[PDB]
Amino acid sequence: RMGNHDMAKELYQSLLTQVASEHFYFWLNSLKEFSHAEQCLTGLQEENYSSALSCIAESLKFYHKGIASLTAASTPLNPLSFQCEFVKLRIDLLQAFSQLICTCNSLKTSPPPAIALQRCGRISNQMKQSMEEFRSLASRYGDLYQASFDADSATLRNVELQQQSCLLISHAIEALILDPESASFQEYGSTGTAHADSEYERRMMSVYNHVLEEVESLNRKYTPVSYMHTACLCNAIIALLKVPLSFQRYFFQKLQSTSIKLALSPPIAVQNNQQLALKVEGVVQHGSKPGLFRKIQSVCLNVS
Amino acid sequence: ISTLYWKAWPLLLVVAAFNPENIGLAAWEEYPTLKMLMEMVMTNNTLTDEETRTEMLNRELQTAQREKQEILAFEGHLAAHILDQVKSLNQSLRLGHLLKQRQLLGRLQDLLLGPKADEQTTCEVLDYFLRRLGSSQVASRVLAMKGLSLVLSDVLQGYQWLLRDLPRLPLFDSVRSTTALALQQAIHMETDPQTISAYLIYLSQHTPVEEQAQHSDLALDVARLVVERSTIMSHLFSKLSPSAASDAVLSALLSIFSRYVRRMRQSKEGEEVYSWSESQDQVFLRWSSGETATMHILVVHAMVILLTLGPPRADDSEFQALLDIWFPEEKPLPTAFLVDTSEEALLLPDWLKLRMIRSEVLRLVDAALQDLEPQQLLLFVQSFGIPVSSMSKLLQFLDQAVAHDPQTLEQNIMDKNYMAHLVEVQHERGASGGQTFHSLLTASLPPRRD
Amino acid sequence: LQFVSPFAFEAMQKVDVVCLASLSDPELRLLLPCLVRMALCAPADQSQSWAQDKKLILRLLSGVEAVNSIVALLSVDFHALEQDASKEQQLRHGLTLEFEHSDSPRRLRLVLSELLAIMNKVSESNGEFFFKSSELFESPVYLEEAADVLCILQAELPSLLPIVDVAEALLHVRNGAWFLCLLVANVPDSFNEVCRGLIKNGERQDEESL
Repeated sequence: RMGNHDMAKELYQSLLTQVASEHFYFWLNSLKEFSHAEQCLTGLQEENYSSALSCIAESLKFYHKGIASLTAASTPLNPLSFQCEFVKLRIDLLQAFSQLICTCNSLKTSPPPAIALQRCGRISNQMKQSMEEFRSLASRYGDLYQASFDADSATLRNVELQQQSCLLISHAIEALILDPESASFQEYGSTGTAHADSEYERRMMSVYNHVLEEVESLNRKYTPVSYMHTACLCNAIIALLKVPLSFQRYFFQKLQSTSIKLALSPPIAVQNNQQLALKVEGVVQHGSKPGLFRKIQSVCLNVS
Repeated sequence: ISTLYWKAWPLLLVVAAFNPENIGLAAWEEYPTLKMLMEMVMTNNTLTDEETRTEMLNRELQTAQREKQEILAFEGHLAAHILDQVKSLNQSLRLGHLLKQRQLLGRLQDLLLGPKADEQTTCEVLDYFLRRLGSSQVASRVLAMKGLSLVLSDVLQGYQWLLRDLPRLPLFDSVRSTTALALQQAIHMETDPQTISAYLIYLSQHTPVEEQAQHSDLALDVARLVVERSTIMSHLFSKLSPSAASDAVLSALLSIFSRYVRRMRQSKEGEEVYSWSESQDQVFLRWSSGETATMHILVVHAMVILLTLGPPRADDSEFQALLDIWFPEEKPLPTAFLVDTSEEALLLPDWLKLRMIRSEVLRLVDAALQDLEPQQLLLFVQSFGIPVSSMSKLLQFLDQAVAHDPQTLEQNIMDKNYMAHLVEVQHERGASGGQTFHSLLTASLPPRRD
Repeated sequence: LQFVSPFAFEAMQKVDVVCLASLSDPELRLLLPCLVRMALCAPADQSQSWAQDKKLILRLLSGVEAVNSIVALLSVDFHALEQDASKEQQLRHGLTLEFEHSDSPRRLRLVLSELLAIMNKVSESNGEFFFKSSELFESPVYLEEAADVLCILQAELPSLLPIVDVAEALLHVRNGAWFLCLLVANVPDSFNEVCRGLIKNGERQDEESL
């Protein structure tokens, strides 16, 4: 939770032997791999992009082992839906960062052709693909937030911070490479009232603010394929990864569970003229007290 | 007309592959199914050849148009696609029946080494099957060499028949010319280095050295092989992985070229060797010693390129002899006369000069470095692959060049940046000298940060 | 039949040029095309760090003579190539001997025509795996390195030739696995997208189909 992942890896590794069920064995092994994978990013260094690539690859290897193990930990009862999806979005985020650093290095590792934006066709197209990937990642963090109805406020804020990091990188890509002219936005947010609820969140807001002001200082200064754009994006990625991931309560501990049975009238024929009349009904299940975090008074049933 | 072809076909198209069916040759070529089959066989059987095949395709299209017009005329008379259906009927006619491989394999043994063998039994089979080694199909050459190796029979075990039984056979002495010509033509079509090696060692060992015509055209095509084609030579003589087989091949090639240069140095004026030949490559080269010779310019290029690969591992005689006669010590070069106008002609062009400077044989390099133009010096310094010593000495030559006549140098210079970058690159890699050119470049281009 | 070493691809991806001086020349001959592309064209970077790294790149490949062939391959007018290829694409919608007997523009034209032909055939079909598109350049061992280099330039300089379609086409040709490996070695950041494009074609093992 506090991001101290090396010693967490040390403890989780010690716990594999003394557990009894295979599901918990996979779960503890997966936690060991995630903790080791996050500690792989501790060895990053500012303004060292080769080391950044190496560390992100080493992190992703253990992350992939861990997500395989954690998917093995799933069971009909208590299926690790939030943990699976959270780790998968971390997977995709680290892969997107690896791809972005690779492309930023490809600015110099693949000079443009004899073509007389344009004249930097490959780097511009892969910047565009990175932009689409980071926006899709932000959207997936958003629907993960929306599927997390039972989560506590801190876990929702942590997921919200993940989404905001994805949006920050995508907006930096756009305002430095793709559409600098029409992105004339003033970052006039009342940052004084940024009541950070944790040290991790505090570092998140500080790095957001630094990346955003660095982007603002470079709105129209250079041609959009300069090495300074690459340096800005890579420094944004490295600074975002330097603050370690902080798992939260909903990852480890489920409270205020709820679900819908959703009974309805039941390969069903019907006369075309006699249009279907459907009855849909359901009960809201509850684990212990119903209204612990969030209170439910609506069911916006959508049907297509 | 299409119905006429479909009705006429089963007489011969459904018959077996026996010769009398479809009156030997005549009636075969007539019947569209048969015709089509034979034509496709002949069609499947360089750029100039491709143009001939394109003309054949146009002629086939014209014949198809004529057949369609005939069908149209027939329809009109009756009242008073076609090609696809004809081709489908020809393909599906189910002819051939049998060639079973062991029957024809055992039958063929009687024609070469058995008591039935004679001159004709060898010559006809060679005229039919050895000619396939020159075809554009690589599968043709593969099948031909596999079949010849299988039927007829410590380096290159598979091709050892060409190296240890056929030259020893009685039927080689009279049928040497046709095989030599066919393989020599096939030297251009062959691709694998081991094959090229086998043909070259064969032509080194058992060629008509005495006959002037065979020796001359063999030298011409070997010259074309070693000069025109480079990647085959590159894989064959990869300097990262030298081998003793390459040593044998280079010794054989140097042996052939030493024989040719001895023969042409022995040739005197007023003989039949000097003619007004059709080919343009002919050059009358006369040495400083008064010896006269007529050889092809590409053959001279072949002789000099063979010396750029360095010494043989196990041999020094022919290499030193050829090096001495071609690039003497403390003597001038021979003067060449182009036979078309009897004027002086170039000996070492730019693509040649690059390989002379790249070569580590010192005499060749100092011979190349003599009397180099400033444009040629710019061309040479701009290229890669040159060793450090040759680069440093050429840089010193450039130092002499700038110190003597800088005017032509910065007259021809289009841009000074990238050459200054590359010359300092070559300076720092381990070369010494050339600092004057770099300093002159930086004199008008002081260093800038990035 | 030598593939690019994992150290070579990792070093090219990170542009770890200081360890690129510690790579064997037979290995370096596979990643050389992009390398020469880097040290000889428009930097589009303009950094003192990149100026020195480009200097070290030019230092390293000066000792190999194969770069002269690429320089000949790199000096052509590519506008004529893109117009001719595009006009032929609109028109439709012993080749190694010619390779030995032609200049660099003719080489580029013939191979670009062949490549566009195979990707047009595969795109027309529904993934029938027409594995017999051609075997004239892929089969002979002599034209492996040269055509591989030239394929790297013809897939880079006419950048309107897509990387994923090139990868699928090389999957359809006989000996295209090595070409795909070295081509991804030259263009390193496309590995993720090349693999992604190569995954969305077959569903199952297809009974271990070819």
